[PDB]
Amino acid sequence: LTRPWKKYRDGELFYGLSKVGNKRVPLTTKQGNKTMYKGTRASGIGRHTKFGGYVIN
Amino acid sequence: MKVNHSISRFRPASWFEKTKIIPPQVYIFRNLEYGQVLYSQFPNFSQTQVDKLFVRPNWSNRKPSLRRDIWKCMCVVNLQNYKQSVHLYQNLCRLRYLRDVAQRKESDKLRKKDSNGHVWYSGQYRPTYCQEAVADLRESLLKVFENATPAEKQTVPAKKPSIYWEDPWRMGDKDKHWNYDVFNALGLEHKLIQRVGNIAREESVILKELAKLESHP
Amino acid sequence: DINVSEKIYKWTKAGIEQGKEHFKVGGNKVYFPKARIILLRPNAKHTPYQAKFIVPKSFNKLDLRDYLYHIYGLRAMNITTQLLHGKFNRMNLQTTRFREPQIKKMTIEMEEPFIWPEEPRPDENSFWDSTTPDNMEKYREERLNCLGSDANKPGTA
Amino acid sequence: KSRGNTYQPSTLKRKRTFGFLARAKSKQGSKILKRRKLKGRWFLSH
Amino acid sequence: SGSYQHLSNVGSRVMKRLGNRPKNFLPHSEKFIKKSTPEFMKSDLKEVD
Amino acid sequence: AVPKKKVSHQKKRQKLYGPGKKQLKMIHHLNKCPSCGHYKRANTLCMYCVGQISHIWKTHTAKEEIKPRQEEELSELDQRVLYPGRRDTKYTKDLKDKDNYLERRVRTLKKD
Amino acid sequence: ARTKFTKPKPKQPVLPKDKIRPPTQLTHHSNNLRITEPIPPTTSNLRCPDDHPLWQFFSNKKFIRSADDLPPSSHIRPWSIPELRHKSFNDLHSLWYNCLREQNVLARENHLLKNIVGSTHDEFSELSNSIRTTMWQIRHVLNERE
RNA sequence: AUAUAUUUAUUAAUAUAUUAUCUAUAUUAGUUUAUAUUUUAAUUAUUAUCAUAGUAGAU
RNA sequence: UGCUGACAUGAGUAACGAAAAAAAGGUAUAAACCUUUUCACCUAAAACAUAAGGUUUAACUAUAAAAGUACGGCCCCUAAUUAAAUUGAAUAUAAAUAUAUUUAAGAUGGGAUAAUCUAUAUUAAUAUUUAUCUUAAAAUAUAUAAUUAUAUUAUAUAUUAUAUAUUUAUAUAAUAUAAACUAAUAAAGAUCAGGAAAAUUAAUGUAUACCGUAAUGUAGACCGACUCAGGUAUGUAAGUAGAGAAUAUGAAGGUGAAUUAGAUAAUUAAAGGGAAGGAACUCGGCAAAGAUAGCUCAUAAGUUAGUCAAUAAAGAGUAAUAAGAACAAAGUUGUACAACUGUUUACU
Ligand SMILES: [Mg+2]
Ligand SMILES: [Mg+2]
Ligand SMILES: [Mg+2]
Ligand SMILES: [Mg+2]
Ligand SMILES: [Mg+2]
Ligand SMILES: [Mg+2]
Ligand SMILES: [Mg+2]
Ligand SMILES: [Mg+2]
Ligand SMILES: [Mg+2]
Ligand SMILES: [Mg+2]
Ligand SMILES: [Mg+2]
Ligand SMILES: [Mg+2]
Ligand SMILES: [Mg+2]
Ligand SMILES: [Mg+2]
Ligand SMILES: [Mg+2]
Ligand SMILES: [Mg+2]
Ligand SMILES: [Mg+2]
Ligand SMILES: [Mg+2]
Ligand SMILES: [Mg+2]
Ligand SMILES: [Mg+2]
Ligand SMILES: [Mg+2]
Ligand SMILES: [Mg+2]
Ligand SMILES: [Mg+2]
Ligand SMILES: [Mg+2]
Ligand SMILES: [Mg+2]
Ligand SMILES: [Mg+2]
Ligand SMILES: [Mg+2]
Ligand SMILES: [Mg+2]
Ligand SMILES: [Mg+2]
Ligand SMILES: [Mg+2]
Ligand SMILES: [Mg+2]
Ligand SMILES: [Mg+2]
Ligand SMILES: [Mg+2]
Ligand SMILES: [Mg+2]
Repeated sequence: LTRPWKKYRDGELFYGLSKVGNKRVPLTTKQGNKTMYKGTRASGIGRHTKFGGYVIN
Repeated sequence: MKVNHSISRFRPASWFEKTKIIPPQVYIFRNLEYGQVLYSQFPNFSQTQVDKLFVRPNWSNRKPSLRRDIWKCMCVVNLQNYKQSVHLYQNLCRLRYLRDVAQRKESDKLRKKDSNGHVWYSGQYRPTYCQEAVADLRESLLKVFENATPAEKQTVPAKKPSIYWEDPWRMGDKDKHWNYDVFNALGLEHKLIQRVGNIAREESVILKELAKLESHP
Repeated sequence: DINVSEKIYKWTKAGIEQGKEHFKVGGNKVYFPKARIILLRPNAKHTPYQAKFIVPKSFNKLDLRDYLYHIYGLRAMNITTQLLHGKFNRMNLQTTRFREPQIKKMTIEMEEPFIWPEEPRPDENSFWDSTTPDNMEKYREERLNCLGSDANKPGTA
Repeated sequence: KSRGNTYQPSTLKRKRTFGFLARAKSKQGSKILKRRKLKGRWFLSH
Repeated sequence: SGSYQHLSNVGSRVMKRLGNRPKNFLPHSEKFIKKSTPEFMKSDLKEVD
Repeated sequence: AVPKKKVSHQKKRQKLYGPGKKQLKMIHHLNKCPSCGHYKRANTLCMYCVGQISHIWKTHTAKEEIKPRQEEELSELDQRVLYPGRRDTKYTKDLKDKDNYLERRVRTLKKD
Repeated sequence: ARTKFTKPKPKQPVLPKDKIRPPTQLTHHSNNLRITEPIPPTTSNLRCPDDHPLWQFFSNKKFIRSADDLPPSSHIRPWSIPELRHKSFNDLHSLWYNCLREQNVLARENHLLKNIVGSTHDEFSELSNSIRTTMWQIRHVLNERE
């Protein structure tokens, strides 16, 4: 019994309110494949190096 | 190929004197996510030490990850001899084993329990582990010194053992703890780690610079 | 002669000794910034020598160091960023779902420890009194869920 | 074998073949983008 | 009531729609607010935009 | 294996409320508690009298709470800086409100 | 598989006592080592200064300003565009950052109120908005001047 | 080893109770085992669980 | 078999979805939540780390901490491939557009430094898959520099004692268990003949950007209408025993479930045993039962010469002579069709 105050089935979900809804919301940083990179307009300084680093300008 | 490094094995006193990589001292690290503590014989630590220290991991004392971004050095203890340093390291590890496996029942009742009977946590951080490390270090140090105490000048006045915390807050009160006569006999001094540069970012340079100062000769 | 990391340490030590920036000042000068940062109460995993802030999302780690030093005089040695997620939320099941705002938080290690002030007792600060808002919400939910004969049932609000 | 699990999610494919740029960068894609806009749809694309 | 909403403006379209309800259907919401408030902060006068 | 016609009000009622077995029976086996003095079921024990004795056992054979020496020596300030307050979730908050889904037994009526 | 016909495997070889290398360690931990109660860290060891810069994030070293302490709305009024025109760049610069500093303080109080108490008093929000008005009025004056 | 009574002189011993039969280094990188090294890290007796009711013979 | 809304009958009936639980206390509020003890299940997983996915569901608003040295993305480079892009007049075509060349994008791939911790920038000059076989020699046991048999064929770092620039490094010599297993050159068998792309010095320089980080991830946290016995990628996966990741237990960990408590009628499903017969059953030995080694020997006819037949059937050696875990292991022959290994009607 996940919720001791709900002994019988009342339609309540395991978590949240609805299992369905819109999926066309804009992407964010925390979600996507490991190769995704959203960014936060917080770095326009320097130049990526050829090896894969950074150089602050 | 030299697969084995200075930190792969457990280095005894004879190895330290021949190599003289660092002055006799033991580093104590803390984890900033789970709140756990790791004892190291060198400024650097790897997966082998973690495995040898967390042998009985459960949902409370989870095995930490070797992600350097969440490990920070808490206290660097310097000792007069290499035998003392090795002996302290062994004592600290024994308590961790006793506290985790052999005498877990008696350790548990000393810990702080919140409602629901679990060990206090704010997330996965449990301060009881850091406090335990400080207490164990104090007890191990006391048992380290009591075995050997010349009480005289054998060949040369030995260097006074010292201790290097990040901040004075971490250690308890200077009166009800860390005030036994034995420590005052050897003149244990509570000193603070140099705090100017980026500590975590530049810990390696700090530890060496403190290592050179410790080796006054 | 010396490693890069040693040189970085020397520069920071030199800056503190001379009463000047312990970092490198960039060339893009902002004369009238509008960024605001919120101090946050310490967590258990913190120490009295740190402080956590809710910085703007478009805020570099270097930006906060300059922001603190030049406006407040506080020098942050190590700064580290924790960017949070936004959970889906909806005021009612009939409306479209959208994510909660992402909040960027950074933690700074300082040289002089800080301890927050004591929180007011519920008898002096009118604002800091959680009974009234929670009580209203309990009344709000109770009267929205009372469907039939429960109208006459006494309320706990 | 059992069916019903035809939709196996993947953000890369879902965005690459149904995303906004996946349609804004083609004649046919743009046409359906503007058709949805004219109908007044809130969510033009993925 | 921790929501972090005051620090940002997310859902501009939905917020505008909710806050710009049609004037014909205000009585729908007026009943909701009235029935869901204590009597000692409610007045019997209509509100003003 | 399916009803061929809708069952009328008459047939439904006499099927459920007709027979004596389907209808519940008067409780005639009630006695007076020798100790409580109130009503109780025959050949059973008075729950209140049993409950209070169990209470006596609990308070006289309770194990002292483990209160570690370390904690009681901390000032309020150190407790705050070391054990800050934390917020609870909806599930956790509801669970603490145990008076909404747990309720105690009702004291039986007195028999004269 | 372990059938009934299986025979025990031969014992492993053992190095003779005359050739076994002595271990590099002979002494070990102490067997009289007892578990002590944890020792909490204490703030009595600290010296948190009274001039600490973070104090600028609080109003007179107070957790959250009450109604009386907050400046009343009647007694106050944001700057006016003509008034800012009589100010030097340095003074306008000084005003901007003073506005920003209190904006940080008010933001800290709003967040604490709206994230813990949940009250909708928004007295701090209105004060911040009034400061925000002055801030853009400063920006307008500078542009018009340039 | 700790605690309580007795003897002896806070050490040692008897009685009782509780607890434990661990751990750590070396044998060329990792794991397991074996031996040596450090510590106090025991042998018996009678039970118990799992393997289709583990399985066979009885009942 | 009209559309929509409300309410009936079936009916308080079927069902509550692989399952081990019990007492005491939180709490004179508990089968369902928390703690302690007992019992049990999973344990080459129902454990521990991860990838993708997702209404953040997490130990939660005071919340998931990175210069790099096993930390990934980001960045350099490209494969398959893509492109309202580039080329009096590139070519073609009712429009849409297609074709060829360039350029750009595109990981599922490649990218020096590093615990004696390391330094990526600016300027100037010039590798498919696959095995470690045989001889040799050292060393060892019985025998007499000859012979039989035997572990080893190459590296992985500690100690002792010596020589070099001078207690830092190298070199030398001697000592140091077995079974698995790891990355690197070595050596070499077959044809099915085994990716693309992006320099060194000399000087100067480094104040270390942004994003990922919670928990679930063989599932109550993803795809399956469901807190659905279905589908879902990777590495460890204690010991004892074994050829083995089979099978048996289970150290540690996790776990014992939105259904409970009694008798277990007729009957149903999944299992155990069964006298005397032993296929009489049945369309039809369907189902069920049947294993006298699992190691070492031995092993016929036919035959395309291939221990194909063949793991040949029966048989032998090893304690078993009444039996006592689990797993592997289930006969012979004739005929029709097809050479054989394979593919096919997702769901008869
Ligand atoms: Mg993801
Ligand atoms: Mg670092
Ligand atoms: Mg980060
Ligand atoms: Mg579907
Ligand atoms: Mg496709
Ligand atoms: Mg089992
Ligand atoms: Mg009709
Ligand atoms: Mg019926
Ligand atoms: Mg029935
Ligand atoms: Mg039923
Ligand atoms: Mg109870
Ligand atoms: Mg198996
Ligand atoms: Mg095993
Ligand atoms: Mg897991
Ligand atoms: Mg490219
Ligand atoms: Mg890749
Ligand atoms: Mg994760
Ligand atoms: Mg994790
Ligand atoms: Mg499932
Ligand atoms: Mg789903
Ligand atoms: Mg177990
Ligand atoms: Mg689990
Ligand atoms: Mg169930
Ligand atoms: Mg029979
Ligand atoms: Mg028979
Ligand atoms: Mg027949
Ligand atoms: Mg017949
Ligand atoms: Mg059959
Ligand atoms: Mg033949
Ligand atoms: Mg079989
Ligand atoms: Mg024929
Ligand atoms: Mg065929
Ligand atoms: Mg076939
Ligand atoms: Mg078929």
